[PDB]
Amino acid sequence: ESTLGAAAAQSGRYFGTAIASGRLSDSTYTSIAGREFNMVTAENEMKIDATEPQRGQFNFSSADRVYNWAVQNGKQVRGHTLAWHSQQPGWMQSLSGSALRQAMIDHINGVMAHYKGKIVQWDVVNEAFADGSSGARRDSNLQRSGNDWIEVAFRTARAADPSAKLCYNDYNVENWTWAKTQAMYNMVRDFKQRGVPIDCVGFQSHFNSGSPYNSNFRTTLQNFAALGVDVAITELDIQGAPASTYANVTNDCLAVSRCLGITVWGVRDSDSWRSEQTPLLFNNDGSKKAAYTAVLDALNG
Ligand SMILES: O=C1NCC[C@@H](O[C@@H]2OC[C@@H](O)[C@H](O)[C@H]2O)[C@@H]1O
Ligand SMILES: O=C1NCC[C@@H](O[C@@H]2OC[C@@H](O)[C@H](O)[C@H]2O)[C@@H]1O
Ligand code: NA
Ligand code: NA
Ligand code: NA
Ligand code: NA
Repeated sequence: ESTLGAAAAQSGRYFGTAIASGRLSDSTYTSIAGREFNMVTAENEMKIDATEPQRGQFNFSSADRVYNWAVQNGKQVRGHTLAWHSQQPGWMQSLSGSALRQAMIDHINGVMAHYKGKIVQWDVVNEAFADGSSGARRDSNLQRSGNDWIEVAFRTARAADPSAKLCYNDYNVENWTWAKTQAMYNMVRDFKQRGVPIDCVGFQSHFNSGSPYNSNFRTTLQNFAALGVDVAITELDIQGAPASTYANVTNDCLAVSRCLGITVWGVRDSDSWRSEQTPLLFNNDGSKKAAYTAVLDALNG
């Protein structure tokens, strides 16, 4: 096939991107994204601040612009993200303890009701582990509400939309030897043992010199899959966009039956949150980079 999404689809997978609503008037952006991807994540518009800017007052305007663009252009949508320490609205940042717990639950219920049956995967919880050697949970208001915050978020989500695949998403969790990876593995294993609903694990895959790709990503994906979850590459970008690494990541997904697909975290390098690292598949002018060809070729076998 001649496009990433179509090539991925031949093996039953998707190839997705992050979409920014403010760029949907950019003809280069929309045409390349429309052509190349069959899955969309809202880059920012489905986060907690954007969707619930004041407590109890939902605003789906920008989120729905992304969702509607996706469906109009033949893409599925991954929902990102329901419970996260980052990009909380101020009113949520000020909450703690049981009041925060209630607000977390309320937020999940309200957002998922709006999208019930329409979103294939939700990143229910994002970025709960700390970086480094400890494997500890990240310090946040959510974590300070209790270790059970994650499980409660998942149970809430399962009740709100039984059709959605419920994903835990994180970064620095791709290298099988890292403590953070093992902390996430232990948690998912615990959840499955105890019957906490979790259907999928998302590997953000922000690869760079400090957090480099390792061939053992395949091992990580296999080992999580063996716990009885699907796996997905959710926010892929690679410092310098080397073709070799991009092919390696693609082939790791293709080698794992429960790897649903790959999303890259933007379209052109200039669209990236980390543009200075030129980490995506298209040039600033929309042309294909060497890494594009490497990914397409890998998807095509
Ligand atoms: O052990 C580590 N040493 C250096 C890199 C660091 O990972 C970084 O964590 C912050 C993220 O924003 C970066 O993308 C990531 O590389 C890692 O924990
Ligand atoms: O899950 C995530 N982790 C890191 C990238 C983040 O997306 C970025 O969030 C900050 C915004 O300023 C950027 O536009 C966005 O790319 C993602 O949600
Ligand atoms: Na094709
Ligand atoms: Na086409
Ligand atoms: Na190619
Ligand atoms: Na080939």
